[PDB]
Amino acid sequence: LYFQGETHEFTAEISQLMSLIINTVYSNKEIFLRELISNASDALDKIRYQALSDPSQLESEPELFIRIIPQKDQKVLEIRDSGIGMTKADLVNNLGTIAKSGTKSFMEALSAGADVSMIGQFGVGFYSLFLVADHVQVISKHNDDEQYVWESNGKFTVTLDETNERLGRGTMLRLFLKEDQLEYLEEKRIKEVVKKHSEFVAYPIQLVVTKEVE
Ligand SMILES: COc1ccc(CO/N=C2/C=C/C=C\[C@H]3O[C@@H]3C[C@@H](C)OC(=O)c3c(O)cc(O)cc3C2)cc1
Repeated sequence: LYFQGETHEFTAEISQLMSLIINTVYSNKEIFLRELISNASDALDKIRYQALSDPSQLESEPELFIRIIPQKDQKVLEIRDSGIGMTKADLVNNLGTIAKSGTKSFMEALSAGADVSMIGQFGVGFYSLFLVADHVQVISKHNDDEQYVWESNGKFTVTLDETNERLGRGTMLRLFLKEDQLEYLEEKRIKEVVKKHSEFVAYPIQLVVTKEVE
């Protein structure tokens, strides 16, 4: 169903090319944020749905939200949602994996100069993160599993989370931004991008800003 079956061994070189392709094809780099919000919206839909039959699934994190937390000190942009979350197996599948179907369609679409604006539907959207970031940490907690951290920059690694604060449920993406892409820690820019590709989202998109007072 996906490239290299599922397993990812001695294939760091591929991540560079996909990153190089996506960095060359997508000159408007703000679309990484649109894909994050779209991923988070889908995650919230799934837990809301399965909470209709079994409302006890919402007790881990009662509220359903998307939250963007720019960390100016650490040069990190954090995007958290309270969706269904990801087990260890789910993290390995969704993160860093390529689908032969999507890539073949993506590559072929590039050949004919066809509309590739919607990156998510080629199963390749993961590497849009590397448009703005040099490293990525994914913290996730699924009701049926413990909290795990997936991170790469590349070598993939899923580590049991024994340090970060506890998420009730859901996923947090920590983006270590490139030195030229720090514009995405600023409030104005974030609202600009969110306002663009977020009209149709049914969940609140919250922005946490720390400003000094005069
Ligand atoms: C910035 O661009 C990209 C980042 C990562 C990827 C590859 O990970 N793909 C994802 C798929 C999301 C689509 C539907 C989901 O409801 C299912 C729950 C679970 C499977 O998904 C998530 O928890 C989740 C999230 O809450 C939040 C996320 O940001 C991602 C993801 C994980 C692709 C693009």
